[PDB]
Amino acid sequence: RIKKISIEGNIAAGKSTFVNILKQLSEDWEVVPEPVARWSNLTMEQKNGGNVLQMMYEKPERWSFTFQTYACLSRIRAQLASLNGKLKDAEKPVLFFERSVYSDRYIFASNLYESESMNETEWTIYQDWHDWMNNQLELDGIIYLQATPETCLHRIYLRGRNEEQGIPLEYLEKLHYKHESWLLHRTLKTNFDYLQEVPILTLDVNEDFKDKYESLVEKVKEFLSTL
Amino acid sequence: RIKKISIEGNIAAGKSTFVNILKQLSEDWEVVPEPVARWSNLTMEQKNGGNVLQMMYEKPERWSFTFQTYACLSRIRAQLASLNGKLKDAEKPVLFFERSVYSDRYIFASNLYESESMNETEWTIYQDWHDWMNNQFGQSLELDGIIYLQATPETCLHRIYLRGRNEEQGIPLEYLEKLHYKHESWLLHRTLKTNFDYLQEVPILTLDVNEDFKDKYESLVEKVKEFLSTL
Ligand SMILES: CCCc1sc(-c2ccc(OC)c(OCCF)c2)nc1[C@@H](C)Sc1nc(N)cc(N)n1
Ligand SMILES: CCCc1sc(-c2ccc(OC)c(OCCF)c2)nc1[C@@H](C)Sc1nc(N)cc(N)n1
Ligand SMILES: O=c1ccn([C@@H]2O[C@H](COP(=O)(O)OP(=O)(O)O)[C@@H](O)[C@H]2O)c(=O)[nH]1
Ligand SMILES: O=c1ccn([C@@H]2O[C@H](COP(=O)(O)OP(=O)(O)O)[C@@H](O)[C@H]2O)c(=O)[nH]1
Repeated sequence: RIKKISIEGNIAAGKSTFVNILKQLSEDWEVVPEPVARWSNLTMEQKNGGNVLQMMYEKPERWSFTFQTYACLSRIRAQLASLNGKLKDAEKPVLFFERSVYSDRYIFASNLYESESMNETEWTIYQDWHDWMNNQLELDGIIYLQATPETCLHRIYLRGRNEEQGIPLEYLEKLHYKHESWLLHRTLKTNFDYLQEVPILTLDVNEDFKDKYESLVEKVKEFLSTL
Repeated sequence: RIKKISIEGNIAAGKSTFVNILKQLSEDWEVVPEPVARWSNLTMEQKNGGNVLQMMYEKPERWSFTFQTYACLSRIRAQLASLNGKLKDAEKPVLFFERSVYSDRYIFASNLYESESMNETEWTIYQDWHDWMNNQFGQSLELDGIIYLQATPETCLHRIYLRGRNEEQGIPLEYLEKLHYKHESWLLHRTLKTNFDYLQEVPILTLDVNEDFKDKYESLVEKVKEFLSTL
């Protein structure tokens, strides 16, 4: 009954700006934020999330498996809980996930394996881990907030985490092409077949929508009407 | 309907041997060997296990978190596969688990932590994941019982050489004494304060297996059978 839509995009591309605006326009809409975004700050998960992230910055090749695995759990935990304990007696139910378990694996984990930050056994253990848990949160559509690396880079400054001032354009750039293929070009191979058929919607967020978000919202309601 | 009984011991207790002995004595009686033993011998799980098992040996403070999470994840899946594809239509089906999710954590992973092969953050993550893989997926796995095969750490080392796996040949001693200690701390004194409420209610057949039992096991099985009727 509840619709499940993933908001997807690059770092600082506006996913969080979009979801904060969407939550407020309808009684019947709620968002599940990125737990990785909360770790950039505190309870068990917050400290654990705190440390693993920082360790990742110093030495990705040592910490990527651990962080990719714990990120995904934290997200799966956090989404499941919204289903089974929210949008409780609203009429036209929609949940907006900030990124997904397909992001975790097929953008993020993948990229780390391609940067040799995960060795083969870690990558293959992570996929088996990910494959088995899944078929036991499944999406009704995906919204792609599409931005260039340059836009994202500035935005990283705008909010001003220091580790991202660090984050370089070449890192943005490869995260950027991994989105086009799954989502825009539609040709990244994946182990979850229905996501070749999952309805997708793409929005340009280069322009500052902070004070001009009706054109985007209109396309979102439009999008939801066909599902 | 299928009762689940964990065989817990230290390394080279004779578990594999004994579960294998029990398994031939009844058609109501099936076994789930431990994923790790299998790796210590193929599938994508073996291929992964042999690799991470081999690295675990080679640099344990890099690979302990990885190893533990995969070994436990893999146990759950075997115990599920068995507890779906075995023993329907048995009048009194019994499933004997070669080790359990609880030895994965409170004995091996805990030990790896305490021996500094995992930092706090890894051990806190593991523990979080553990509660959660078990809650979400591992509900059908609560144990009706545990059979503790208790041998002395020395009996155990004596036993390690005979099995004679190349990789295992260099396993130290003081390890065993720490494991036994946790195995005794866990399965005799019950000082170990599990987070799993129901482990305090599950009874424990403690069996002394310091005497060789491979051709002379009838009293061992008799004890199981009376324990089994008490469940
Ligand atoms: C955003 C802050 C968390 C970090 S830190 C990080 C990173 C840090 C330092 C790095 O090199 C020294 C690095 O690249 C190593 C090889 F590229 C990645 N990537 C990331 C994410 C892009 S990985 C990630 N995985 C997820 N599953 C989810 C998510 N939101 N982010
Ligand atoms: C015997 C093959 C599996 C291995 S390899 C291993 C190990 C080997 C060498 C080590 O130091 C060089 C080592 O570090 C011990 C530090 F306390 C562990 N421990 C073990 C187990 C005791 S860890 C384990 N955890 C499980 N959950 C299951 C299982 N069968 N084994
Ligand atoms: O239309 C926008 C979208 C974002 N931002 C700013 O860009 C930064 C990063 O955006 P966000 O936190 O949404 O990034 P994401 O959630 O995509 O990582 C934040 O400081 C926002 O306030 C902005 O000024 N205008
Ligand atoms: O009563 C016994 C118990 C064990 N063993 C031998 O000791 C080693 C330990 O066996 P096992 O692999 O069954 O122990 P586990 O590690 O599975 O607890 C094996 O070579 C067995 O053949 C034996 O000869 N008599």
